[PDB]
Amino acid sequence: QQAGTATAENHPPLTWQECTAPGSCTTQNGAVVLDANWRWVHDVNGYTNCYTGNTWDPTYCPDDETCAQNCALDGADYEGTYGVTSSGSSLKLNFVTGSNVGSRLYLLQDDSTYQIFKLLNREFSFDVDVSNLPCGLNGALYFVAMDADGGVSKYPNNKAGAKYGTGYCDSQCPRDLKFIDGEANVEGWQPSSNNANTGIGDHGSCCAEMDVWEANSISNAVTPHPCDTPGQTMCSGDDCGGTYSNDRYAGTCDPDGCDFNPYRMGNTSFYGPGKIIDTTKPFTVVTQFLTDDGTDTGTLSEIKRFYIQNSNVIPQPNSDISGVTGNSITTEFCTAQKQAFGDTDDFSQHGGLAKMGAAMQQGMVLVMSLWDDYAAQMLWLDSDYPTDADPTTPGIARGTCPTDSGVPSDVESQSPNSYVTYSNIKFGPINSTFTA
Ligand SMILES: *[C@@H]1O[C@H](CO)[C@@H](O[C@@H]2O[C@H](CO)[C@@H](O[C@@H]3O[C@H](CO)[C@@H](O)[C@H](O[C@H]4O[C@H](CO)[C@@H](O)[C@H](O)[C@@H]4O)[C@@H]3O)[C@H](O)[C@H]2NC(C)=O)[C@H](O)[C@H]1NC(C)=O
Ligand SMILES: *[C@@H]1O[C@H](CO)[C@@H](O[C@@H]2O[C@H](CO)[C@@H](O)[C@H](O)[C@H]2NC(C)=O)[C@H](O)[C@H]1NC(C)=O
Ligand SMILES: OC[C@H]1O[C@@H](O[C@H]2[C@H](O)[C@@H](O)[C@H](O)O[C@@H]2CO)[C@H](O)[C@@H](O)[C@@H]1O
Repeated sequence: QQAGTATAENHPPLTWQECTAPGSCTTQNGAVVLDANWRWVHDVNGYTNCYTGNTWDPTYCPDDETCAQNCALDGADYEGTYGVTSSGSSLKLNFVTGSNVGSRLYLLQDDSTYQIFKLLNREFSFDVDVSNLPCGLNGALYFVAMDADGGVSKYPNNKAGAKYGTGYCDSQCPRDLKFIDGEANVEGWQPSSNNANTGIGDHGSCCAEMDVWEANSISNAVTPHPCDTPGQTMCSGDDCGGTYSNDRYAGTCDPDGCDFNPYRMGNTSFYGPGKIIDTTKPFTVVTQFLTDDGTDTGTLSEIKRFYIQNSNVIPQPNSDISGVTGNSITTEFCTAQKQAFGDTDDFSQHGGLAKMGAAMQQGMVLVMSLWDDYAAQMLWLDSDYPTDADPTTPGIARGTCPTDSGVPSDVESQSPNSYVTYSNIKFGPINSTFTA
């Protein structure tokens, strides 16, 4: 894709902190950029649509390569069009703004380069306000093994780059992306039957994904997802796997992950409105990526979680599922959880924590987003899923929401002013970001 010129691009600023020891942090002057897929795609000459609703113009885009040459990703009016604002260390993402739904943003090191985090033997903390996230919404903060430059050095017809939010990948091998690897996705494009703005093409973009935070005011999950190749790679067709291929298990990434949602793990009192972590008020989420020998070059062995609210430091609750022990993600936990829930162990099939850790060693990009779910209504996060199962069977119940909740047309109509706000990002050695 070309770099658009109809609307100017300026990346909202966002501060965050690097910590060297508890209480000892310094400020980084970051910025964020909107993902390419939210942008208007305009022909470079006439400033007319290359993509309208969910179909492509056949003159500008007769094939994938020609489309990338003829079409540009426009700049973004972050607040006015996308409902994205920032102030200090805070980033607020609104749900519905005009015809726009949600957003996905990346943290930048500079105007052409995503910030790369090396998570092994480190800790990441942030504050979040999920009080205005009802059933069906997901404010997600997570890491993916994107290229720092958004693909530009590999793909000459990507002239837009990280400056325009190119290069996304995740463990779903997303095929909804209009541009992957310097080519459009017009060949094989199939408009979504239930989303006027989206479709699915033949190409998908795979990479490992560390879902630090997928949450609303009802439930949260922390979930690593390994891929056979840790970093970004293109897939084609059904063999992409992931949620929007015919068979989610046909590809090279684990679409399910090894998840810890305290409600799903048998403690419904822990997280939610008025609960031990009270989602009606902001709180701090700390995540630690421990290695087997406690050094930077060890193998990822354990992912731990702490919350801080009202200055009280609260560990993740223990699993209360028979057969599944502890409050952290480890190989043993993950093997046991899949067995107890009767879920296929795709996590182990794609290399588990060893392959997640390899992706972490490659470096990962921070993503902050807000979305609703045109495949499964977020029921996997906050309801009983699948909806035909007995909610008392271990693994089925994930939150309090009814099984008819989360339909996009309902939540976009009923909760347009919902939002998520992320703030006070801190990163550093284990125990450096909070009072351990
Ligand atoms: C859902 O998960 C939450 C979070 O883990 C869990 O709440 C925790 O419950 C335990 C047990 O009630 C609490 O631990 C006790 O806390 C009191 C007050 O601080 C202490 O006095 C207790 O100390 C005694 O017992 C300890 C062993 O448990 C001994 O080591 C100690 O020497 C004392 O004899 C004990 O630590 C804990 O504080 C809460 N945590 C929070 C944040 O509320 C809850 O039970 C889970 N709910 C369900 C339904 O499963
Ligand atoms: C990070 O801080 C934690 C909490 O103070 C340390 O873990 C405690 O370590 C002691 C000594 O082994 C144990 O007796 C406690 O049971 C631990 N508590 C918890 C909550 O795990 C931990 O060692 C620190 N990590 C590093 C690398 O310094
Ligand atoms: O595709 C929706 C959602 O699935 C999540 O995995 C589910 C899985 O679909 C379900 O079969 C299993 O029982 O539970 C897991 C965990 O909720 C996956 O984690 C999400 O990334 C994905 O968006």
